Amino acid sequence: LEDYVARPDKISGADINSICQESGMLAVRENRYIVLAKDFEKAYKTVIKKDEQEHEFYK
Amino acid sequence: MAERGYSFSLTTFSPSGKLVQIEYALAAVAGGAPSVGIKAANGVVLATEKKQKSILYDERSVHKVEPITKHIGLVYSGMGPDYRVLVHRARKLAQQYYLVYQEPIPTAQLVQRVASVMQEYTQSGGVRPFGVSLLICGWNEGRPYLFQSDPSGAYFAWKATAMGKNYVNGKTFLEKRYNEDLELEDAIHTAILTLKESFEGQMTEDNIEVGICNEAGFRRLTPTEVRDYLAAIA
Amino acid sequence: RRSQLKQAVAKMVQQCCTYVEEITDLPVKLRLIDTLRMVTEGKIYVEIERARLTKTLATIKEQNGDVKEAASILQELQVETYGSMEKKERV
Amino acid sequence: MSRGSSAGFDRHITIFSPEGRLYQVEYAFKAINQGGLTSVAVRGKDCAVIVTQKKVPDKLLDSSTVTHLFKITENIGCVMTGMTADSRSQVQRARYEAANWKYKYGYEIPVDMLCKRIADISQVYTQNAEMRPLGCCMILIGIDEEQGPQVYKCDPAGYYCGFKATAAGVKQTESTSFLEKKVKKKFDWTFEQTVETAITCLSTVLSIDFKPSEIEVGVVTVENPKFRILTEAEIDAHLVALAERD
Amino acid sequence: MSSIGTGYDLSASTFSPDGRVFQVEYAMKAVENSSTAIGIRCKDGVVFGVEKLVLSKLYEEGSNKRLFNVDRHVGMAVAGLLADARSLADIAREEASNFRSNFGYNIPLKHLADRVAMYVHAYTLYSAVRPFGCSFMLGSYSVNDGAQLYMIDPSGVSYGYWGCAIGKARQAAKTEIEKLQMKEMTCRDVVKEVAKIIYIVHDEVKDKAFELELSWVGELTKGRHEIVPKDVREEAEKYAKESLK
Amino acid sequence: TTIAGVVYKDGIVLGADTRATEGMVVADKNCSKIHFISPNIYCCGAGTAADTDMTTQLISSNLELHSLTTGRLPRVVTANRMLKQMLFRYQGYIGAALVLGGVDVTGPHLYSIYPHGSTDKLPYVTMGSGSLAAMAVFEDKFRPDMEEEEAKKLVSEAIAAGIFNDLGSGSNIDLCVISKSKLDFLRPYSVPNKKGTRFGRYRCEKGTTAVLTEKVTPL
Amino acid sequence: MSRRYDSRTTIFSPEGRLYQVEYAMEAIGHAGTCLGILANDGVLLAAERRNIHKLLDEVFFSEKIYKLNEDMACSVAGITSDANVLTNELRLIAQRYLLQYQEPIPCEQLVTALCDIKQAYTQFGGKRPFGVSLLYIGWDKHYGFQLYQSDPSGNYGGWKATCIGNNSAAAVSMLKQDYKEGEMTLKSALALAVKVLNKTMDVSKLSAEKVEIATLTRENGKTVIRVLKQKEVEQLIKKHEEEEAKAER
Amino acid sequence: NQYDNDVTVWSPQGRIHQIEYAMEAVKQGSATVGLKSKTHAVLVALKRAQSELAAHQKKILHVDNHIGISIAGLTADARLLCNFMRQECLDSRFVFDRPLPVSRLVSLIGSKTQIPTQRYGRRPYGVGLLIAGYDDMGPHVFQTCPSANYFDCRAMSIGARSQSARTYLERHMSEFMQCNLDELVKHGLRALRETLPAEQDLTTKNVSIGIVGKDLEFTIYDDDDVSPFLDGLEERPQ
Amino acid sequence: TTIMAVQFDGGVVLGADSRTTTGSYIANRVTDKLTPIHDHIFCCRSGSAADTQAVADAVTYQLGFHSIELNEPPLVHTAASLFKEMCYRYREDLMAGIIIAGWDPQEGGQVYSVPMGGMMVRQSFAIGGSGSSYIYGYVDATYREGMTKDECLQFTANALALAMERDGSSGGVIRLAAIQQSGVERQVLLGDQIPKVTISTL
Repeated sequence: LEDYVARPDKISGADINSICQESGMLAVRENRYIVLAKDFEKAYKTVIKKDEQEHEFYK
Repeated sequence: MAERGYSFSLTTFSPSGKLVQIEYALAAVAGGAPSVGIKAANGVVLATEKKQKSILYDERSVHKVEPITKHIGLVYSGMGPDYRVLVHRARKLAQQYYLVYQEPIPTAQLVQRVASVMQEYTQSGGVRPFGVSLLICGWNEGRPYLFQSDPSGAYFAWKATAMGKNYVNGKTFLEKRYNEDLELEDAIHTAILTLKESFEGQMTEDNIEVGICNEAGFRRLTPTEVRDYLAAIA
Repeated sequence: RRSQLKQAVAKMVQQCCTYVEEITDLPVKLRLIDTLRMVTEGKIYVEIERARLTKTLATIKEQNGDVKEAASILQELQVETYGSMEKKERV
Repeated sequence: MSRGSSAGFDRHITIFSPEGRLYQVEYAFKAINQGGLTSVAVRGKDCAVIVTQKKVPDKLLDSSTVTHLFKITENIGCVMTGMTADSRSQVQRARYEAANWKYKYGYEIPVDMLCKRIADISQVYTQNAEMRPLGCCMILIGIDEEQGPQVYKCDPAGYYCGFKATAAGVKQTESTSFLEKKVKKKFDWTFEQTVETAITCLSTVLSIDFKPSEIEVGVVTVENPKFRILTEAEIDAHLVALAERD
Repeated sequence: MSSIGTGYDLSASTFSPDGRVFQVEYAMKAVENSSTAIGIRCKDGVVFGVEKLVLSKLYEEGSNKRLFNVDRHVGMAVAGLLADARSLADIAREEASNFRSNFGYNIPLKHLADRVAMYVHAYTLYSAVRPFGCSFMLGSYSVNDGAQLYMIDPSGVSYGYWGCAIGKARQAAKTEIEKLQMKEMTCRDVVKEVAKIIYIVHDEVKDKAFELELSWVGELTKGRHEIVPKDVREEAEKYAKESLK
Repeated sequence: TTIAGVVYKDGIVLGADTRATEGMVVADKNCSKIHFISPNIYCCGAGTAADTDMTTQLISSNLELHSLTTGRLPRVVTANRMLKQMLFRYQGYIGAALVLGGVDVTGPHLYSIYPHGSTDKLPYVTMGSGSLAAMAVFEDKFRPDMEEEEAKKLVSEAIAAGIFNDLGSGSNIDLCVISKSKLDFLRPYSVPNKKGTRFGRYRCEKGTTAVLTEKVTPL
Repeated sequence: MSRRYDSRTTIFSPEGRLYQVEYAMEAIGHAGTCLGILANDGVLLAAERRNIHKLLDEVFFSEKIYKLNEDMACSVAGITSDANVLTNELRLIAQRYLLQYQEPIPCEQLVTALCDIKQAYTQFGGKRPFGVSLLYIGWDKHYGFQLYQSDPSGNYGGWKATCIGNNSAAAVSMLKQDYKEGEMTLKSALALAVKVLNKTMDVSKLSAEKVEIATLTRENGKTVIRVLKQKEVEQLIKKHEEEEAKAER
Repeated sequence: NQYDNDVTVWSPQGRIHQIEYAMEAVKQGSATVGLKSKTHAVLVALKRAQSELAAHQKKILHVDNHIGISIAGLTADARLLCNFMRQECLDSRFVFDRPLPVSRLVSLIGSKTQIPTQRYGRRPYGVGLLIAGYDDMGPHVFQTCPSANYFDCRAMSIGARSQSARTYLERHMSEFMQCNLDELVKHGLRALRETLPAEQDLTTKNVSIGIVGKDLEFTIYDDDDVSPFLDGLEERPQ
Repeated sequence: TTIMAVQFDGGVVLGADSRTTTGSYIANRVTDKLTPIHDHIFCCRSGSAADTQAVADAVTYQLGFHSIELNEPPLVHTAASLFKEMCYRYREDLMAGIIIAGWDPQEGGQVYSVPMGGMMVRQSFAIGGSGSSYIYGYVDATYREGMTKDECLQFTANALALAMERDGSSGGVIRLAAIQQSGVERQVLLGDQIPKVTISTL
């Protein structure tokens, strides 16, 4: 559980069903029977989204 | 050769005691970094979010805890470039006081002078006022002090206030909580706990940055030290 | 060193693979697992070609003590790649 | 992101949004994306490496300002990342400010101070829309005199802080996370490795790769604090080693 | 290329949402309509060639010029909107002259190329002035640094060049410079080679007949920018007609 | 008023002077500090007219503070050199401030001597005022090649003893100022060998020359 | 573009007057109130701070009433931000006139000079006029004790008791009702000052932290300008309880 | 509309619409012919008047006794450039003491008239100058536009349907250098009528003549001092 | 006013100079540099008076600083010497200082330029200058031959500096000599603490 919070620097609530849908997309290719930690972390990495705070934006 | 473009007033009065465009600037500091400041009554301690959320941070001098002078430190929330000018300006102001008085600039005075430029940028066309709010510390009059200067240029006097993410909620928790008569070591422990409440995610020592002002003088705490305080308290 | 893009490195690996199974029996078994690993990387056409290679390891390994190992590798692969592979290959 | 709502005359002016965004600055990020330049920067203890792509439209070139590696002072060196027009104007401004520092300071300037002067100047651009901010991004590399090698990055706005390793260009965020794994894995910092780790990262994120001639690496070694461009030969030495490295 | 005539060019300090101003994109488009002006760097100098528009047999050298001497050793070949090209020549002439007063030597082109490119970018920044509407080449022979050729676009990029051409067909002319090795050439052979390319590249849709005017800053003009000597001009003229055929 | 001298062990600076601050050539104060702290690790010994020394030192004091705080890297003598250089050249003479600047800079240890004009030169021991010679003569005896911190302290107390005897405006205490990378000692007293004191006898006349007739007490 | 907007700052509007000048008065309404009252031997200023917060440290004890000079005092009614600039201009003008004059600065003279700057911006420069009305209290020999009121419109007024800031119409009448022409002495006037502040605020409950009270009382040979410490104001807050009865009776 | 009054909106050809309007302003203005020889320069300009009880306004303006100018377009816009041309030529004469070349002077004028074309919210000027000068090389007639673009011609004519005048000029181009001061005017007259309808020829009081050289000092012929230069003309060459 | 000299090899220069920076009658410092920071790649040979050299040395640092970055790292000798001409132009006869500038620019080969205290800038073979070079004028000239070779330059140059401090009444102990290449500026110290004397008269 701890890791799932760590990986993305931006995520919102609506985005958790999206990353779950993304992990599941990669996972079906492998043709598995379980959902690995491997699938989640890749899922966070692609469409992680811009670090808006540093450039300008929110901050 | 020459530049024009935008030189008519961009700022219109709203009935609220503030203009529209400044009100929007205060939301900018809210989406800014968490920074907490509590006056311990035997020095002031100020703590700020070290990160800009890339989580590769390697600080040795590139801090957002900066000594202006002997006993003044600044930690901020909001914009980076807007802050750098205030730091450069602050040293020139402190020294301006240092030449005349042979003591650097009190908290109250430094605030009056920084505040006048921030308003300048509002009223004028083709400029925008800062997106920065300051937690200013100092030891003057024989007492530690802590002031808040907002991005408008207005000042609110605080013994404890919080900025950054959940700032509004931050001020009410401090207003009730705030402590005094604190030993130096305790000052750090209270300050870190308050920082835990504002700031989310991981804290280690390359995520948060702490600076203390006391009698000996303002300095900025080494990354090893911050870690020992953080662990200690619940 | 890098992925080198999936298509670019893959063409090269795929050609050597096809030749390795054919020529020889015993030295082939040790060369073929290593050549087989490299081709695994894509999710592209490479899956179809990797699977033929696997049948060869399985019979050759049975001759040796590698028999226990041989099942695990093919068994997992059928799961992994159901494929666009032909029926002759699938049975 | 936000495109902002107006209540002033915010639409073509940099003045506030309810996000806190400045319109001209956000437009400055799109200027990075125009150039096509992306940089990966790595800090060590042997050296600070900046490695970035060199633009070729045609093979009739002289390399003196085709180059995106610039000497901003003899010891400390930098790259401009983004649109090349905005880069040249910024480099120009900075050098006059750098020379001013030379008259005042009298010597080789610390990396922390060099980034801070550019940051104050770029505060003038960021507050104005009279003159739009320059939509380039600078990563200064160099050995700060007592601390060691440093990699600092300024945005078009001018936001700067220290990092273990930094990236700039078409997309900061994607490049950083790739670099973060390289940082976790923390390699033995000597000359061959720090250059090589920088070079491997820039190639993985693009997935196009390159030859040594196609990139320009600039290092500040403990060996010579002078800011040095490796050139075709010296980069090549790393590349051949890198192939043998796994 | 992006630009729309409504929005994000209704002030010359308005930054476009694409990262490149519409006005700079418009400035490049004008260069694209104009005639071809070429300048190729040699080992012993630089040879310019710019086609001088003739609309009447009443015209002398003064009409429809595109060769300026920014210094008196440095040349400027421009293409695009002539009105802004001549004004930037005048400010540039001043900028070179002040440099010579202070510095006191044949100016190195590498310094000019940075200062001018930044000045061209300044006009995109500012409201009281709009971007320059030409792309131009700066070319010199000196002993301080040799032959130097730089081109600056109206964007305010400076890049270094062996041989560039700007016109109605910028890419075809540059491939043609690539084929030939100027490494094998001295400044004398280059004059022939510039001369042909101008005739082929240029498409009449606005000319009616042009005169090719070329300038040397080379060996037989001694590190000062003079118009082509007569022998060189005639060698150059024959080859250009021969290349057509 | 201000006669300053410095010595080098093989490090950076122990700067010495005898104390006394004067209102013209009349003592304002018997002995109070006149080797000065700038913000927190740069010290300046002074000679000539003390006055120009103080104000130039104070602007420079501003400018080095800007560089220290961002870098967290030693106070920059060269910076301080340049500012003084710049001010004195425009006029070609504007006040006389003869200054012994000394701080260990981020890279090498750097010692400066600024005269009345401009300079840009870099020595390692300088003694200032018209009594530079008196201070140098203690060092030339005591210090052959290489010296230590304690040893450098003993030359420094001796250079300060010489100026006290040579010009009576300098008097009493020998002040020793240790200036380093991060240790900056200012302690008035380092040697009491004399002292300016009040009388043990008392005579003053009360009301036999006093004249009064009205009083009020305003705030 | 810039040619397709309106804000009618230097340009006159259909009204015959600029938008920017009229709008500034609205901003002043919802910001803390400042009143000046006349006494027989002094003048005083009482103000509500812009801080509605429950916790103040008192870093600067001038957050509304700033004492410019040893002869003068001011209040701020409006935004604290525009005040900051104005406060710095006032410390210079007030002392400059005094260097020359050697006589306590006339309350009228100060305001007309200041009002000229307020109007200068709205008319030209393309800047908006300051969102702050400053309430000046001072003493000169040739008018006596004075109170003058400053606007963003460049309007000045000679008053004896006036209030500007929040709910001003009520406030000036309330000062007139309790305090007639030349009626009330300095001590009793300080009480009156707090009584109107309790009633009129942006946000209720009057406390030491929310109020700052300043006295101009002529001492023995000098005119003394002091801002009262929190402790003294508190003695006036109980005095203000007593005063409510007294107005009615 | 308002995107055509903006000096910051351009066509896809890369032409600012405000510069385009500014060239036409010349063309609605009256026709002027400017010719050169190798001893003289002649400016022939077409006049106008408000009433029959009035004399016609000189369109030939006096700068110096070696250089002279003729205007076509707006007089008020003209007068700002005129104050600029007089200031530069007189400067040249005090400092350098060379009887200023035409060729140097027009290029600087080109710089100034270019400034409003770059400015936002400022209109280009829209007057056409044929500047006649005599330096030690010989005479030159340079024509400067409402843009930078300036011409070195033997003969030029600018104004309404000016292309037609150039044709007469081109047929007699060589002759101009041999011809006399008197003839150069007569060849000017014959060009000037081509611009106007063929229903009309010139008259004595609509012709202004401005003669330039340093074999003669500058002269302006008005409405009745025009006659000696006028005689010898051909009615509408087609 | 200590001597300044730069003698021509033909690819690098060797300069040689004597030390003492003086506070009038009394010598203030004889533990100083004669080739302080003028840039980071460039050398000038300095002596004279502390102020006359300094004003010029800094302006050239600031201009040189712009020159070096834009051109690509090495500056031009001829550019650098003109900047010094400007300072001298105002202070014509006021400052007696004359600076001896010696370099290797990207202009070509080795060049030695003499910037005068008048405002004059010239490229020549080798000159030695100061206010005291009307004093060691013979001694330089005998050493100076057509193409004086480097090994020869070390003995000749040092000697000229030695001749100066012994004879000089504006000279002083230790010749500090400076050899300049495209690598940076390099100073060496030839002692005179230890007894070296240009042989006494009877």
